Amino acid sequence: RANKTEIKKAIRKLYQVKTVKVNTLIRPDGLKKAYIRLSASYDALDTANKMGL
Amino acid sequence: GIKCRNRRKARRAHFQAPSHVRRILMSAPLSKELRAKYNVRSMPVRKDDEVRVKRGKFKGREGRVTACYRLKWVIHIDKVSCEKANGTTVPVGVHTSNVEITKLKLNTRRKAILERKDRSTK
Amino acid sequence: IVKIRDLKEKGKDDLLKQLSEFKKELSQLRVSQQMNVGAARLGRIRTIRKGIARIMTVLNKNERENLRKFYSDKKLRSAKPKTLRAKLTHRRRLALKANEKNRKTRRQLRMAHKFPRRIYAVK
Amino acid sequence: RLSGMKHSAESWGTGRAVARIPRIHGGGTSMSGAGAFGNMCRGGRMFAPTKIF
Amino acid sequence: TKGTTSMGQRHGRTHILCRRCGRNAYHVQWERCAACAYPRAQRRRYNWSVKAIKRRRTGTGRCRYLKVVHRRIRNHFKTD
Amino acid sequence: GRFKPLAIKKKYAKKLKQNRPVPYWIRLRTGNRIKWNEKRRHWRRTKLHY
RNA sequence: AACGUGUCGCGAUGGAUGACUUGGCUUCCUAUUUCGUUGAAGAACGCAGCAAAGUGCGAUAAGUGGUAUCAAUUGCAGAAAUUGCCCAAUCUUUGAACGCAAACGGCGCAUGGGAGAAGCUCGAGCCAUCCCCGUGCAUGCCACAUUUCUCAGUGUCGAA
RNA sequence: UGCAGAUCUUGGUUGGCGUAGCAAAGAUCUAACGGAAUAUUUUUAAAUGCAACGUUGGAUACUGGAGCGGGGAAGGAUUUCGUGCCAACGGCACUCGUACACGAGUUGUUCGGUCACUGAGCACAACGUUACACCGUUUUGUUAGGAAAGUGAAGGUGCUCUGAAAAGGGGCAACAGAGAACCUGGGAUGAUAUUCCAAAAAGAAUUGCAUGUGGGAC
RNA sequence: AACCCUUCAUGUGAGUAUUGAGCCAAAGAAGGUGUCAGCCCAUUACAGCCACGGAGCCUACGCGCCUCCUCAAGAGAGUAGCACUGUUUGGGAAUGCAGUGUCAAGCCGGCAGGUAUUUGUCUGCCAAGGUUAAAUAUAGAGUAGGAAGACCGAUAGCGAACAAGUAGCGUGAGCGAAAGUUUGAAAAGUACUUUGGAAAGAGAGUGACAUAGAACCUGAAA
RNA sequence: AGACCUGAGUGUGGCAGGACCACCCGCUAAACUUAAGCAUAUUACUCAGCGGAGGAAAAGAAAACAACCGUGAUUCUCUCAGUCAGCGGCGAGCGAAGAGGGAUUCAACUCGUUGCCGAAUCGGGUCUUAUAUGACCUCGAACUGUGGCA
Ligand SMILES: [K+]
Ligand SMILES: [K+]
Ligand SMILES: [K+]
Ligand SMILES: [Mg+2]
Ligand SMILES: [Mg+2]
Ligand SMILES: [Mg+2]
Ligand SMILES: [Mg+2]
Ligand SMILES: [Mg+2]
Ligand SMILES: [Mg+2]
Ligand SMILES: [Mg+2]
Ligand SMILES: [Mg+2]
Ligand SMILES: [Mg+2]
Ligand SMILES: [Mg+2]
Ligand SMILES: [Mg+2]
Ligand SMILES: [Mg+2]
Ligand SMILES: [Mg+2]
Ligand SMILES: [Mg+2]
Ligand SMILES: [Mg+2]
Ligand SMILES: [Mg+2]
Ligand SMILES: [Mg+2]
Ligand SMILES: [Mg+2]
Ligand SMILES: [Mg+2]
Ligand SMILES: [Mg+2]
Ligand SMILES: [Mg+2]
Ligand SMILES: [Mg+2]
Ligand SMILES: [Mg+2]
Ligand SMILES: [Mg+2]
Ligand SMILES: [Mg+2]
Ligand SMILES: [Mg+2]
Ligand SMILES: [Mg+2]
Ligand SMILES: [Mg+2]
Ligand SMILES: [Mg+2]
Ligand SMILES: [Mg+2]
Ligand SMILES: [Mg+2]
Ligand SMILES: [Mg+2]
Ligand code: NA
Ligand code: NA
Ligand code: NA
Ligand code: NA
Ligand SMILES: [Zn+2]
Repeated sequence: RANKTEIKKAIRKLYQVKTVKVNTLIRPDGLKKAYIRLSASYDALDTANKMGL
Repeated sequence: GIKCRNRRKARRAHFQAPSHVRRILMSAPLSKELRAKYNVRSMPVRKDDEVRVKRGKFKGREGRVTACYRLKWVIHIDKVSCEKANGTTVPVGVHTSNVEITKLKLNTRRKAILERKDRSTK
Repeated sequence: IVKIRDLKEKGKDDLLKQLSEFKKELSQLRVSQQMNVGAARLGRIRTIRKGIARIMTVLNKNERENLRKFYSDKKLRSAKPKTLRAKLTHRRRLALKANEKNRKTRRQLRMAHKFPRRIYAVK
Repeated sequence: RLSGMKHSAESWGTGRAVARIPRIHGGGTSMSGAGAFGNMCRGGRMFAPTKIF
Repeated sequence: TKGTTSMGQRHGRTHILCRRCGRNAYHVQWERCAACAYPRAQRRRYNWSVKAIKRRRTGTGRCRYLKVVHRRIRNHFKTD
Repeated sequence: GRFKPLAIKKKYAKKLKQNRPVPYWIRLRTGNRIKWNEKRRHWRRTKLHY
């Protein structure tokens, strides 16, 4: 039920990053998936390792 | 009071008993020494008790109670087991009415239960 | 492992910080669940959710007693929210109350005083 | 008083090369087209049902 | 051609899912349900089908609130 | 085709998630009576429509 | 000869019979015994470490709180509570369904909050556009305006 | 409360019988590899392990653009992709599969819908009728014996009063009518793309709001 | 212990059964436990004991204190009646009711008294406004519980002893099954050797019995 | 300019709407069938349809029976009675009431009207531990009549 604007704000609060694009789709099973692109000033790999990947 | 004139009703209540009702149902007699010391005929069985089997294949065996499987109406005793095909040893269930209690595990709650069950005057 | 007895003394601000803290490990446990960590961590999920539920129970209770105290004043009984009032049934709410069902006229009062019931017995 | 008669059964009539007993409506159940309502039919009504008077 | 050939001429659909009862009985063109008569306030109930009545009556679902209020009545609304 | 309401999409999603076999550890429980799922569905045998 | 026929012993195919029964049917009795705009009955979607159906529950989601009892649950994990009863709570989208609509998870008005990476002021404060959330807003009828609200009539009278 | 028959009911079994057949849409061949499906013998080579399956190369031939080509609507809803796999199923066969199992995949300021139009039409409100609304009217400019406008022109005050004019309540109905600001390239996939690409954005654009500065006017 | 004889090996599950001794009974009651149990377990009682108990009901209309309170006329009007029409009743020259027309009396009143009319007596009541417990129903209802039965016993009994108003069928209103998981006291549910791609076969093992091997008691007929 | 009458807009506090429906109350309302045919009759003032409640509902306190040596609200039971009551192509068929023995029962009250009074009444606010059957105020409702006595 969330939209793109709230997703962008929530990611910033949880992980302290800045985004340039948010894309969303609804999967065939009913779950919503989001692609979030980070700014060039932030490393996606570094953030992923911080969360634990 | 499960027992009644309606056999269908009595059997339904027994086999659909909740867990706390099942604890009372699986009780065992006390030994002669315990009976003379507490004036109590029987007690419900709990873990870490010591029992002696009086009926069945393991007649005369003694051991410690390792489980009270209320879902299967049995108890598990150490050293009372069987060997599987591959060499694993597994416990064998025994009904609580075929054994007798030799040593009691005592705490504050158990001592209170024994006191309220005592049959003495004054 | 907060326990209900501990949470009684705390104030609203402390409870919110505790609630905000507890949600973090729940999120961290969920991401670890995708990384198929050992079942020892998977036991912590149930504990955290129970801890969260206890905090929300205390917060809701404290808010409700505040509103009841505020609206306990007379001449505000018409302004009290309906959710804070007694909910017996639809039928019982609209039924005649004790002070109305037993109303009597002046003539009835005098007649009852004149002819009271008696205990007599015979022989 | 309703036992064995809670069906909307009807006889197929003559000309279908079957007996004239009433049969069950519908399809797709393995009960469709089976005999009904008769004291000689499986799941039918018994002869002279017992009364309480 | 009234048999097998004409079966291939059936294209659209008369009914869709009903918003109130969930059955496939909502007439798309007339905008009303053949099973529960929605959007009429009352639903359908006929004494020539007691079997149909017993399929839809109280107790065939969850009784989410009725269970609670029945317990309160049995305990004569005990409270603190 | 391409078009469908979101409500219809969620109904098809639930049916897809339901089309699963019984877990193996269920069959080992005490007093178990279930052997296989009797509500398995195939798209070419029975139609949900919707 | 072979095919074919018959009898006895044994073996297949099939699921009758008997013994079992936490099911049905029928009659009788006792209650602090009878739902809902304070949103019911029904309908949909979700929730467990492994969980399809069924059961229980509702983002506090196989449960929170109280009380009695007193050590388990159990397929494997996992830990070192469970069960019965019940006061305190939570209670998603709908439905009489009631802001307006509807094969749309759509669109408003008023009011109160929240986040905010442009801009401004001196790393913080104020934050435009955009976005999120709570509450109120159907129709009809009754009573009141208790500081006695605002009106309409070539209806009946009536002063300057 | 006793069964041999009711074109009796429900299950099971049965000769016919390895029978009738499995004959429209022209058709396959060869070598190598794969596969448990071979080149299988004790009691020289042929006369004692037949028949059949997938991929690649080569040959032959068909569809013949009104196509066993490439995209959509209705309908279907995971049949899509990779890996494994042959019990049952594809009336012959399978090592193949739209079968079975386990995991994956659908990215939009500009595409379709909607925000936001009317049509053949529908029927909330209002009114009337009916023992009973679950009935009737409701686009020939248009509801209702019918008081359904809550908008605000010029003017005054200050940096917020008074009032001109406007008849005919509220909605829905077109994914082929009206309307609608984006195009190519890609080494960007196993599967999505006018939807993904980030500093030499591969790039080049068009449009909706808010702002701040430079400039013309109040 | 299977054509006959001889020799060598194998085979009896669990004592609620049998016998002999006792004991309890204000309790002999019918459920469970590896076979038939008063004394193995749970039960079987007040001729009882504890916790919680907001409102409600009951008790010299329970019991104190303060406040309050108390101790000549008339009688139901578009009503009753009558006519026509219709319906209903055992109600018959009209039992009740409805539509329209007409429409009272009360200084010798009105209604009823089961054959129509006019007149005179007698008897009983006093319409056209309202409230009211108990004794009665529950002929496909509910919430909690109890008592049971000369009833049925898996093609029977509810359609449903089971993930049953489920699977499945129909555009729809609707229709609607089959199916006892009844192996064994206990999974002790067949390790390991060997042939086979596998499925399985031949041995071995558990169990008193495997011709009790897994939808596994008994296992008929065609 | 101001009253009264009639009628609107808004605001504050409330109620109705749906479900269940075995039994109960009001309306509407068949045909198969029987008559060895069939039209009045019967099935039946029943099934189907519409509306409305409860733990029961409805009824209930004489404009009642009777014709006696008189009973005394309602409801239910046995009986009266398949009736030498009665209705009916007087065919098929249909069909009650008073009385008598019982269950229950401290069971009965009231408005309007007539006579004597005439806001003593209602709503709202404040006070008394109190939305008192109390007290005080109220250019609020009510004299086109709320209350009290016989
Ligand atoms: K299509
Ligand atoms: K025993
Ligand atoms: K009249
Ligand atoms: Mg998108
Ligand atoms: Mg029938
Ligand atoms: Mg039957
Ligand atoms: Mg035709
Ligand atoms: Mg056509
Ligand atoms: Mg059509
Ligand atoms: Mg349409
Ligand atoms: Mg579709
Ligand atoms: Mg709405
Ligand atoms: Mg026979
Ligand atoms: Mg042939
Ligand atoms: Mg042929
Ligand atoms: Mg050709
Ligand atoms: Mg050619
Ligand atoms: Mg084949
Ligand atoms: Mg598949
Ligand atoms: Mg039009
Ligand atoms: Mg177009
Ligand atoms: Mg577009
Ligand atoms: Mg593709
Ligand atoms: Mg009178
Ligand atoms: Mg009455
Ligand atoms: Mg059956
Ligand atoms: Mg067998
Ligand atoms: Mg209603
Ligand atoms: Mg009710
Ligand atoms: Mg008949
Ligand atoms: Mg006839
Ligand atoms: Mg005839
Ligand atoms: Mg009826
Ligand atoms: Mg009454
Ligand atoms: Mg009659
Ligand atoms: Na083509
Ligand atoms: Na439109
Ligand atoms: Na059946
Ligand atoms: Na005849
Ligand atoms: Zn519907």
